[PDB]
Amino acid sequence: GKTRGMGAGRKLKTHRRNQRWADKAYKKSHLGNEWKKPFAGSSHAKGIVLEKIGIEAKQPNSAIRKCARVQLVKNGKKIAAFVPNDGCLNFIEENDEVLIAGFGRKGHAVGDIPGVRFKVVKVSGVSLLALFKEKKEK
Amino acid sequence: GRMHSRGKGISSSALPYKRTPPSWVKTAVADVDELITKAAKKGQMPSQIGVLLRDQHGIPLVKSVTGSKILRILKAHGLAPEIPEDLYFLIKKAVAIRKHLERNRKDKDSKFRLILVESRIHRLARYYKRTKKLPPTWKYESATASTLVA
Amino acid sequence: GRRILNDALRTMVNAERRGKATAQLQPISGVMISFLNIMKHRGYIKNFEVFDPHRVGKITVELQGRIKDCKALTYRQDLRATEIEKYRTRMLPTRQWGYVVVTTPNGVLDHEEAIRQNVGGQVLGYFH
RNA sequence: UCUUAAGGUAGCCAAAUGCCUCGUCAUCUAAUUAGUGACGCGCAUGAAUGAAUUAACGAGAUUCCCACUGUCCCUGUCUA
RNA sequence: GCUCUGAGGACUGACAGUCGACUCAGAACUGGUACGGACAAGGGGAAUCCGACUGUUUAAUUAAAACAAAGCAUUGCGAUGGUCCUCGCGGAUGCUGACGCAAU
RNA sequence: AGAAGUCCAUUGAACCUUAUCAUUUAGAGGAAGCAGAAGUCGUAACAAGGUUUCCGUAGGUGAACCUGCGGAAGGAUCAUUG
RNA sequence: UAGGAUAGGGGCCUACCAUGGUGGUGACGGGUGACGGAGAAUUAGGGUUCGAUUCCGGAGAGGGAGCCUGAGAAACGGCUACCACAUCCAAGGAAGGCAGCAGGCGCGCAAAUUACCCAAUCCUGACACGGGGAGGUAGUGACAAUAAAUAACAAUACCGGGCGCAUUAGUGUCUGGUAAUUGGAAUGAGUACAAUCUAAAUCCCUUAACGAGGAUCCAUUGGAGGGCAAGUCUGGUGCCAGCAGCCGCGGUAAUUCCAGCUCCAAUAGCGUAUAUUUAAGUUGUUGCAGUUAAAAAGCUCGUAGUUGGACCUUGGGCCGGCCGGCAUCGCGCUCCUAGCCCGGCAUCGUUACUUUGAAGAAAUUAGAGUGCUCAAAGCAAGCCAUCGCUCUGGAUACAUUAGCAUGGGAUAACAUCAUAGGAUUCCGGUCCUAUUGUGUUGGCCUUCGGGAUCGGAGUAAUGAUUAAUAGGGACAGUCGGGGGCAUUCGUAUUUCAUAGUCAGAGGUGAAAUUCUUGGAUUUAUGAAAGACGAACAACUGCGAAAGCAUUUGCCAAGGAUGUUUUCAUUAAUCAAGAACGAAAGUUGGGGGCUCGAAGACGAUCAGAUACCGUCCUAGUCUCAACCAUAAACGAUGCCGACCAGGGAUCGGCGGAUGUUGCUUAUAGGACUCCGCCGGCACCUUAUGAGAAAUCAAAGUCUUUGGGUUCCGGGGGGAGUAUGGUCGCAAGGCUGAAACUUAAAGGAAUUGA
Ligand SMILES: [Mg+2]
Ligand SMILES: [Mg+2]
Ligand SMILES: [Mg+2]
Ligand SMILES: [Mg+2]
Ligand SMILES: [Mg+2]
Ligand SMILES: [Mg+2]
Ligand SMILES: [Mg+2]
Ligand SMILES: [Mg+2]
Ligand SMILES: [Mg+2]
Ligand SMILES: [Mg+2]
Ligand SMILES: [Mg+2]
Ligand SMILES: [Mg+2]
Ligand SMILES: [Mg+2]
Ligand SMILES: [Mg+2]
Ligand SMILES: [Mg+2]
Ligand SMILES: [Mg+2]
Ligand SMILES: [Mg+2]
Ligand SMILES: [Mg+2]
Ligand SMILES: [Mg+2]
Ligand SMILES: [Mg+2]
Ligand SMILES: [Mg+2]
Ligand SMILES: [Mg+2]
Ligand SMILES: [Mg+2]
Ligand SMILES: [Mg+2]
Ligand SMILES: [Mg+2]
Ligand SMILES: [Mg+2]
Ligand SMILES: [Mg+2]
Ligand SMILES: [Mg+2]
Ligand SMILES: [Mg+2]
Ligand SMILES: [Mg+2]
Ligand SMILES: [Mg+2]
Ligand SMILES: [Mg+2]
Ligand SMILES: [Mg+2]
Ligand SMILES: [Mg+2]
Ligand SMILES: [Mg+2]
Ligand SMILES: [Mg+2]
Ligand SMILES: [Mg+2]
Ligand SMILES: [Mg+2]
Ligand SMILES: [Mg+2]
Ligand SMILES: [Mg+2]
Ligand SMILES: [Mg+2]
Ligand SMILES: [Mg+2]
Ligand SMILES: [Mg+2]
Ligand SMILES: [Mg+2]
Ligand SMILES: [Mg+2]
Ligand SMILES: [Mg+2]
Ligand SMILES: [Mg+2]
Ligand SMILES: [Mg+2]
Ligand SMILES: [Mg+2]
Ligand SMILES: [Mg+2]
Ligand SMILES: [Mg+2]
Ligand SMILES: [Mg+2]
Ligand SMILES: [Mg+2]
Ligand SMILES: [Mg+2]
Ligand SMILES: [Mg+2]
Ligand SMILES: [Mg+2]
Ligand SMILES: [Mg+2]
Repeated sequence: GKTRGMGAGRKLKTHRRNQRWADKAYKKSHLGNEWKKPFAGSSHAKGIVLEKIGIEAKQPNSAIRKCARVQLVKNGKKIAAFVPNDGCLNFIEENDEVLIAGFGRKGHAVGDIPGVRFKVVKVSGVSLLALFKEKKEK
Repeated sequence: GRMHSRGKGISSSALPYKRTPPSWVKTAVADVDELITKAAKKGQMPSQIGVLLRDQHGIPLVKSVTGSKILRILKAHGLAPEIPEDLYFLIKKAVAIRKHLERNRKDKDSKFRLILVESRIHRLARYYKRTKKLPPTWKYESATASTLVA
Repeated sequence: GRRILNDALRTMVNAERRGKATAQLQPISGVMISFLNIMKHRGYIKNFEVFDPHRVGKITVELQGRIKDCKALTYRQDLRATEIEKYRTRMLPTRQWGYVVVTTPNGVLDHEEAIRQNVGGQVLGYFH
């Protein structure tokens, strides 16, 4: 069972130190590889669109999920970003500045979409919701 | 249970409630000291002397009749064994096992039993050096141990 | 492989849970006896009787069916007379009955006596 | 499916073994029929006809690099 | 180069005396930066092929990648035998005998 | 008094060669895992899954696998005085 | 050790000398998107995470370095040099340093004005006066935080529940509301005099005249299948477009998309992303798990670490209202506190633990007082005749550890009475230091004051807990398929030899390969070889496990039982380290019956590299050395206690008469019954536990603490890559990540 002796503090403190590495949440934030992820620990990121693509939805569903390959300015990274509304891919062009956010679930793929974990949130400095809601034109 | 086995037997002695000797022990405390002293000068160890008294001379317990433990009776007379009785008997056994192996080196069970004996010898010598019943430099040497005993 | 006052107190609970009339405690000690005095003066056990054949010695306790649980806190903490309150809540059924026995330089006693005499000490067990 | 006594196994390769052949890809170069690493429908590799490796060693064959220099640009001069 | 400093010994009656051939460390000074001053005396590295290595070889055109080798394996033979020589007589292995001899 | 200069020491930037370390990054060719798809070959497993399954080791074969040796029941037997 | 230097200690530096210093209690080295603290977020408690930033400490001024002056600097709004970057040049030269304030570029998801002033707080100088991009004031500012509008009241109402008649009625009560219905009242958002404000301005707070019909002085952001509050509405689409954190929605009747309507939640705010906290008892000290869900190391030894039986009066009480102060059979006091012969004395073992205090920066936290109009705040203010002043406040607490001081002395550590070198009231000698008799200065000494040694008489109750249902060791008779060495045997099989007889035999679901008148198979006698050890043989034994069954002898070892023997805590478990470890496999020899991976054939089959059949290589067996793995399993670590009933059984011992193919007689041996101890198990049952299957140990668990070791944290990737290390090799040990995915899985139920 557990070690309980009054002078066992060194054994107990060490053991929790070893065993915390077996917790995925701990090791994820303490191993260093979050800085090797494309965003490098940022909430949003600016990018430039390389092309408009569109990706198939996973088996139970059947749709064309429309995305864009954008290239990250800070580190040259290339990622695929979902354009999340009805017909909102039209507002997106090629060689246009774009603001990329997380898509949810903290770097894990979301919904039926295979392999996409970024969403486009701004284009040309105009809110993408604002474009889908006509408030501000680009 | 056992230190070097899995047996948990409780076979042992049960000394009575009465510290004093039974009424019929009509010896003299000086006279029995001669009985202990003669047995030692005959080379017998304390554990065997107590058996002798109990079996021929009808002494149930020495601590009752004399008030003193046997080894302390010997020690006051300058007859206490140099290596304690129990340590000696282990050292005798490990010597016996090593001689048997030096003809049977594929007796892997006897090699196992050897390791247990020196583990027992060294744990006990750790104790006796601490309480100064052995010289602080006394060392159990595998080779030069058959000379010490027997 | 012995650490007594666990063997004593667990024997009483197991005897009590079954509903027996008496319990025997093979190793005894002054610490164990002083714990039974505290239990008895508070009314959770009847009298008890020491056995001297020589040895650690034996004690037989007469149980009155109204001890609910008695435990030992091995790994005996130091206990200022200030955190009495926090060990009280964690270990006792309520703020009304139950006692934590603490060994203190004015003797073994329950946490109630400890506050009055303003002494802290090292926890031994509890009963309720 | 025809056939054989058996149909070349593990391995190895344009190898001191490949005609085509200056094979194709990469590397070394300013430029490489040379070299090394790969590829393998192997004219015509292959297991004591020993197969594949291999530290140390070699007046053994080959490629490159640093240093060195009358080998050379380009000859001149001195001694016997 | 020069001028020094220290260490490392012997014998004789923790000392005193005398003697002592040799090595190594260190410093200052000095020069037209010379100093293993002539002599003597490795160029080095990254790789491929062959042969493991040492050894040997075509005297007088070939020194090797050829031969040998340790290691590995096969074969014959128990003596009235195997392998071999001899015109014959007879002989070698054999002053031997399977951990041996003989043939690859 | 005393400058320029100069001499020897000391601190010492800085530059260069070799080495080493660490972090990135290219590469013929080789080779893993994942996922997708309305593909080809079989039928290994789940029932005694049609040869009971499985573990270690070893060898062999298009593939799942097969076979030897020892082991396990997580077996298809809690059972022979019948 | 001696120097030198410094303001000064010091290998700080120098010469000579010695060989030390640190390290599993983690040295050294690496990472840090690392200045430290005061603190911050979250918080049932315990915690987890953050801390560049206004206070304190440190460090730096593009990177290094060296300096001058000065009390103070290795200063950069000082210098000198170099490195990098760059400005001017009349081309010879010259001048540099915004991590100060503002501002520009760049970089990025990511941040304000090139404003006014020394009026406040303070600082500075020769100074009452100068200066201060300290600092303050204003513009930008939905970072956070506070208070708080967007209507209130009335009657009409087609109406709507009760309540007065309750019947039959009807309306009328709180107005609940479509109501651009109607009626006047209230008011600030706004705007504007003035005054105030202020260093001067502006804003606030006061406040002349304007400032409301609901279309306006109009509130938004997310949702409406579930989780989760709110549509079985209507049009469009038709696995498209889309939504969807998750589960899911969409294939022509969509509660989920796109829209209108209506509703729901919060509300001057709300959504999204990312890190972190909670939820998470999914990191478990409090407080998790390891039979089958992830997880007991194959097994034992062992150092460190962790843990460790009992026992030594404060026991029996006088005393005054929890406690002093005390007598019992309370080791001293000269020296300080020292009562009217007297309490309450200091050194001749150390600590943790607790008690109280000190001294602890403030700001922040908690918390008292105080009506800033409330609140977040602030540290003020309140009464007087809210009249020549009165009364003031500006509390207090927590502060883990380490250090200092005080009492306690239960618990728990380390050290230590048995060579008595122990305590002890006195006794002179080995000996030195000299004080009141040296009114002065001293300086050897007679009784005399202490070292310190020291020989002897002295006194005393003269000084060693017990023997753990802890452990070791001894001894006695046993027990066992425990081990090693040598050895006796048994049939079977294969081969051989001898003899007999004559057509088949072998194998199979059925056959075929194969053997056979050179006589196969079968039968019989003998021989050789090598493996194997039937039956007996079990819900039996021994062993740490792996494992261990023919006989006998030899060698050493072991458990249990028995014991009024002995030691006396010597122990439990264990990083590092060590012994053993089935089968297979490896290197050499030996042997090579049987079986038999590989291979070769005959069948089967769609095929058959398989099952079936035939032949056979390594192997099977042994000696030497390797290897170190198994479903190495009880899928259950070891030590200890408690807990339920029973009959078997194995080993020992104890107790009973009665019986033998025994035994010179009993006694013992075989058998029957009873008891104890120790083993391998089994059965029946919960009052127990568990998800259950099940389990008398998987029990004594939210009423959670006996000790200790190993190990798990959704499924995969993967026991993979890489580095290390061990091995001849095969491989063993250690052992990720990128990425992917909503389940995988366990027990039990009904069906098929
Ligand atoms: Mg988690
Ligand atoms: Mg026991
Ligand atoms: Mg042990
Ligand atoms: Mg081939
Ligand atoms: Mg080729
Ligand atoms: Mg060339
Ligand atoms: Mg090539
Ligand atoms: Mg050929
Ligand atoms: Mg050929
Ligand atoms: Mg050939
Ligand atoms: Mg050569
Ligand atoms: Mg020299
Ligand atoms: Mg050669
Ligand atoms: Mg020649
Ligand atoms: Mg030649
Ligand atoms: Mg040759
Ligand atoms: Mg001959
Ligand atoms: Mg099948
Ligand atoms: Mg099957
Ligand atoms: Mg099965
Ligand atoms: Mg096969
Ligand atoms: Mg000095
Ligand atoms: Mg930093
Ligand atoms: Mg920073
Ligand atoms: Mg700068
Ligand atoms: Mg500075
Ligand atoms: Mg400076
Ligand atoms: Mg500046
Ligand atoms: Mg600035
Ligand atoms: Mg809406
Ligand atoms: Mg919506
Ligand atoms: Mg919902
Ligand atoms: Mg609902
Ligand atoms: Mg969403
Ligand atoms: Mg799904
Ligand atoms: Mg919905
Ligand atoms: Mg809608
Ligand atoms: Mg869990
Ligand atoms: Mg499992
Ligand atoms: Mg186990
Ligand atoms: Mg230890
Ligand atoms: Mg302390
Ligand atoms: Mg005992
Ligand atoms: Mg015995
Ligand atoms: Mg016949
Ligand atoms: Mg038996
Ligand atoms: Mg037999
Ligand atoms: Mg075959
Ligand atoms: Mg294993
Ligand atoms: Mg296991
Ligand atoms: Mg137990
Ligand atoms: Mg019996
Ligand atoms: Mg029994
Ligand atoms: Mg987890
Ligand atoms: Mg996992
Ligand atoms: Mg499983
Ligand atoms: Mg299942």
